[PDB]
Amino acid sequence: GLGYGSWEIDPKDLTFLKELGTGQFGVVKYGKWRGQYDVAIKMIKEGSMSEDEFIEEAKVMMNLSHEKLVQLYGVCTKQRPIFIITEYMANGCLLNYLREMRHRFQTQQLLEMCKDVCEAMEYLESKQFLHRDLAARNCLVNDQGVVKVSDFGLSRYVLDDEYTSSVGSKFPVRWSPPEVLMYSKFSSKSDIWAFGVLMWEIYSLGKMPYERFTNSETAEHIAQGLRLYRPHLASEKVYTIMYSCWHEKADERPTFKILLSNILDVMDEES
Ligand SMILES: Cc1c(NC(=O)c2ccc(C(C)(C)C)cc2)cccc1-c1ccnc2nc(-c3ccc(C(=O)N4CCOCC4)cc3)[nH]c12
Repeated sequence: GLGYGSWEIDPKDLTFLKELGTGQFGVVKYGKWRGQYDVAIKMIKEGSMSEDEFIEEAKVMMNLSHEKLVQLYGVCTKQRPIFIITEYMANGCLLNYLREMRHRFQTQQLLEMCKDVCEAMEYLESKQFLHRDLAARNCLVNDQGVVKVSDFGLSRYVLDDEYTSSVGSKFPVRWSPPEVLMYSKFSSKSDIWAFGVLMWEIYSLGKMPYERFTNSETAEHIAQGLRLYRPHLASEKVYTIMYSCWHEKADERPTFKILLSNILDVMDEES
């Protein structure tokens, strides 16, 4: 309507129904858009986001459409707090989902979660778009058990120093390759490394990577060429795929297109 761009949702079209929790930008609620369509609504806490830079990027992010990406539907900018409207995922974050032992997951289900994530990441890679914080905590699960990648690229707009500094308390040390920890060298290959750690989280049913180490000790371990080792539920072929993501040389790490082909081959082998 009048006074609203293509990236703009009228907050009057929202019905707030339940609190979902709190993320880096504050409270997130479940609601309906125009009384019918399920949405998740991020209420952006004041001082948490580089809002003007995000709004300029929101336009591009809304065009990132893939069935395995948690869709950005629009933004509510003509206010304070600003809202980010996204697809709603009924089963919540993947990390908590993995930790629920009631699911009694089969390894074929765990491989399907890896494939869902890999398809989303191949799509982002095809658009030269980095996630920047790929991990099980940044994946969500829908009512059909499909895993989708969430909040891709939003790390760029976080104003929190503890999250942005590589030695910060909230920085994703355990999902970072040596070149990020040593030189701040971010690339498609740092998303590849993080994907390998995510496959390890899936096959480990949500254990924390390097669980007996601090972040400082993890950075040292990785720098010395040491790695996570095989989760009990991962076959040798699955372990070979996640391990390939951790090559010390970033240029020797696979692309998401190659990882997708490896995962499909293993699904065919372990059918
Ligand atoms: C995504 C999300 C965030 N994170 C963030 O905004 C956020 C922002 C920034 C970042 C960077 C920048 C660091 C990368 C990361 C992250 C925070 C809160 C809710 C949701 C959320 C969105 C979309 N859909 C969602 N669905 C949930 C849900 C929750 C609980 C149950 C629940 O209560 N259950 C009970 C029974 O067991 C499991 C489900 C069911 C469903 N939650 C959702």
